[PDB]
Amino acid sequence: VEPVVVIDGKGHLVGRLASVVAKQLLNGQKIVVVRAEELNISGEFFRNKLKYHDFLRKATAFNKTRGPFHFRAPSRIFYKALRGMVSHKTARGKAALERLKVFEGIPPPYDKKKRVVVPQALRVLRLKPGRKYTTLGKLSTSVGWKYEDVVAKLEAKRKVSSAEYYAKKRAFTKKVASANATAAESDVAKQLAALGY
Amino acid sequence: TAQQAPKWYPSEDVAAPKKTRKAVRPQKLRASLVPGTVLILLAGRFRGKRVVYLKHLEDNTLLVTGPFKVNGVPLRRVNARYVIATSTKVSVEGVNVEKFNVEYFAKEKLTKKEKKEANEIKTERVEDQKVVDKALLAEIKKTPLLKQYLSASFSLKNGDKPHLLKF
Amino acid sequence: ASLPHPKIVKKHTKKFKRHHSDRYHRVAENWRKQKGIDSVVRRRFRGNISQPKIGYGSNKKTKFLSPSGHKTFLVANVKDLETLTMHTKTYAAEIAHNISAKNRVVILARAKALGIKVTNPKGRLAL
Amino acid sequence: AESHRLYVKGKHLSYQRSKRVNNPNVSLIKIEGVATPQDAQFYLGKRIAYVYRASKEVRGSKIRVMWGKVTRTHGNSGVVRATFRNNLPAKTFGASVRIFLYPSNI
Amino acid sequence: FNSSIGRTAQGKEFGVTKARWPAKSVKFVQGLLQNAAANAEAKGLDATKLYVSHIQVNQAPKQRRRTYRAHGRINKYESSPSHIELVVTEKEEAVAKAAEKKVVRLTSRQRGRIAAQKRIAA
RNA sequence: AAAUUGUUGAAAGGGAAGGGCAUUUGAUCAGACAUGGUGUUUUGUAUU
RNA sequence: AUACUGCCAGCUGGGACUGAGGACUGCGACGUAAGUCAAGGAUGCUGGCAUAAUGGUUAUAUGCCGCCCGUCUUGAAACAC
RNA sequence: CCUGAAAAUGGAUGGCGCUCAAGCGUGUUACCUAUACUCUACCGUCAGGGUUGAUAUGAUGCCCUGACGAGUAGGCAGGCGUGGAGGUCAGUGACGAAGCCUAGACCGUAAGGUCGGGUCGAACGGCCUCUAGUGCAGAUCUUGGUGGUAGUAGCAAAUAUU
RNA sequence: UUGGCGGAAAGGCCUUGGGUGCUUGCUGGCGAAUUGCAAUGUCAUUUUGCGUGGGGAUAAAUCAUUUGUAUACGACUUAGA
Repeated sequence: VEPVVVIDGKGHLVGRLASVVAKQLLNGQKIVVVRAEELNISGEFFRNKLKYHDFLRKATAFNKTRGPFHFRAPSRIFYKALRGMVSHKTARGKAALERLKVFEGIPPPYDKKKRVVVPQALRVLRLKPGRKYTTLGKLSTSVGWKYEDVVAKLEAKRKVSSAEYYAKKRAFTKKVASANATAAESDVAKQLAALGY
Repeated sequence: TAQQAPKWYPSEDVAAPKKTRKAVRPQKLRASLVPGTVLILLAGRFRGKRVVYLKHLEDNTLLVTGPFKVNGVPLRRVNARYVIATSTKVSVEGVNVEKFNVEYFAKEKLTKKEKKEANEIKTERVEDQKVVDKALLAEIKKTPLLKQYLSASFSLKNGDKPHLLKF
Repeated sequence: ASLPHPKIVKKHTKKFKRHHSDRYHRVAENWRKQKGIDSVVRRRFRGNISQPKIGYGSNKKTKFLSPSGHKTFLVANVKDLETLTMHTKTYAAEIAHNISAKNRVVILARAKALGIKVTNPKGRLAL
Repeated sequence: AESHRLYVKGKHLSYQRSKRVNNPNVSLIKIEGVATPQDAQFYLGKRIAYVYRASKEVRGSKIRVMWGKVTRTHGNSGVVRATFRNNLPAKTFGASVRIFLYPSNI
Repeated sequence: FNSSIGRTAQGKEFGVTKARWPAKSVKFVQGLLQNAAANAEAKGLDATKLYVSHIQVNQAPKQRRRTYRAHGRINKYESSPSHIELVVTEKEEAVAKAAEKKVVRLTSRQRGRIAAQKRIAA
């Protein structure tokens, strides 16, 4: 439907989001996933750390450089889950994985564009209240990701600029409303209301 | 030789068809297709344009006009499957339409040799189009914004789902 | 101007090639049925070459017909055209590869006189 | 004005298939905006075009078209089955097709 | 024919790492080059535009000899002679041009569209 | 003649290659339009 | 009254695939009359092209499949020959 | 559900992943798709039948049919090719036979047959029959020829040459 | 033309002003056929060229020689108008 769909990864369960995004990419939709460090996984943090250590234990014995490459960044973890959900060894799977892009935080191309959510992947809607969960950034830094703090700093700066922009947009909308309330309740507005608009 | 002659031989006559039992019956149109109604032409040179449905021709075709003065669609016929019927209807009373038919839309197809490798309108056609269009305009102007609606060309917008849309 | 006949349908327009004729040069493309005990082709495993079967047989009303609907008829001379002289609509002549140039032009002229269609009226002459 | 689209957008998802065998004679089409078989029943019988472009001119155009038709619905989620005069080239899994509004019945 | 030959610094001119200096083959090739230059001069060619337009070496009948191996065995010791042929041609520019017409075929709707565009534009 | 080579040309090539179904793309190619029927403003004038 | 079951030789639509056969023959239906018909298998109308456009072959790409044949063997892709 | 619950390359509810599940027990329903079932076209097999007509048909000729179709070892039947032989085509051919090459064409389910284009140089084929030293992918098959390995192992004992 | 702001992959956002074109905000005048009853009916993109013009400066690598802080060979530290 859209050229690119940009997904706020915050609050999203990694598996549900990966399944949704893999289906979309195979269906032909370009997807950019931001805030990967704020993705959620159900279950306790210690549990998912044990799961990642089980993943880490697997490596090609005679040469560890041929073995599974245990990527540590939250974006790379999400990408690994999605590549597992895509038939990545065929040209169609490669095309879908090319359609996908995933980042930590929100880079400059996408901090100025709209970001959406997938309610069938959101933890607040899916997980039962009182269930423990972990954050991909916390797990990643526990297992060797080196940029929790750089991303947090850039995120604070970006959120500051975006909050200033939102304050300006609110002011403009409120002033538009104040100025055009005089032109409101007019005959044209009444006809539109009768028509349903 | 290789094949002198086959002793059994085929027959020379060409077979005649069996007496088929398929009688042609008049077409039944949908209840939304009544003369004087506004149709959106879905295909052709004038695709998406709003025209006025005038008469059901004998060869299952619908006689329509723009009116030409309003949107440039002339007195043509269109396939009833390639239009969308709209609830908007002009009073087709006041315009005689009995003249036009299949023989009226006679073309004298070009010959095979006459090939336009690189590279007009009949006067009776243009005058009767003027008459039909003047009657249609006198009717149309009684309803506000209808002439401009017919001048506008229908298009699908982002979020326009025709399976829920009402025409 | 031609006999209304059923549209000529070919069930299998592909050539039934012998198994491993692509693998080895000693194995020709001429079809041979695999008689091996473990043969995947003989056992009709999925993803393997199809084998010729009588279910592929052509409709008897259209069998042996050319694309034009004629049945091709190898001719060597005018006496060989004489059999077709009355069946212009169902038989087409094919001049034998062995016919010399002058005899070939004689056959072509006689077939043009009798309206017989020739399936190779361009051999042994330049374009 | 700027919109001339007279068709609905769709995606060619895949061929009709089981887990391990596909059928190129039937294509699965998702119609954008449609998410139920009840809503997809509108598009039954509607014509579909896969429009693509080649680098070589054929008959005065560099654009080629493969026509087809929505035959039935597929599943519970608004996907439909479509049949094309030539099977879709299988590189178009996820490519855009145009579901026209004719033959119209409204 | 380079497998398990040594590397050299003089292959960088050609992008490879394995290059060699076949003195005997080079001598044969340049002798045939001299012969071809003589033939072209006799034919009256340019001798400065001349370039090796064709060169082709293929295998010749082998010359057989014997080598002797442990435990009283005899193996072959073959020469691998070559037929070398070459043709020198005077250089020239891209003379060819004016490709095929590819006459067009339009339908009635295409012809009408072209006519309408020609009318609308000025 | 084949195996096996050289050159040219055309193609693919992310740890084989080859194959089946289906399409697409590029090449290449066969199938009524002289005719058992009507008829004509003469292509170069037993009729064209 | 509605459910819910069952029946209708009840009505109204929207789609798809197929069109075998080819010189009268049959069984029926239509105010019980010459005729007609949806009754022992598709006809009617219309358009574009008349060409590599359809199609064939061929090479490649893509989707899904596809283990190396022969043999002995209960069992072979076999780290069996 | 947890404890009980320890094995060696790294590792498998098939994988990813899943926690009011995408887990477990249960209950409506919708949907997906086998070479199965229903209905059509066509192929073949089997069978039960029709058919004596003044020419234009060698009567399992033409036709109505209904059912059916897996297959090793094995049986049987219809055919396709090869070398010779008897008849015939008063068959093809130095104006080009036979051979050979050709991601050219047609026919046949196939065995294969026919043709277009190159090469060439003296014989060859269709049909009805007869005959057999009659069809190859293998047998560590035979005899010739040829590969990759591979411009590789190597050409280093006996003092040594300039 | 005037302020900037934006470094996470900034390559995007207004404005300061002068010029020009449309304005469906409300009312008129002319044109559209014939593409014939549909045929996507053709409208957006990592490159270049005997070519045209708003402008710009005339570099290195490699082989050969040398080196020994290197070295099986390639490579590698070096030097040489």
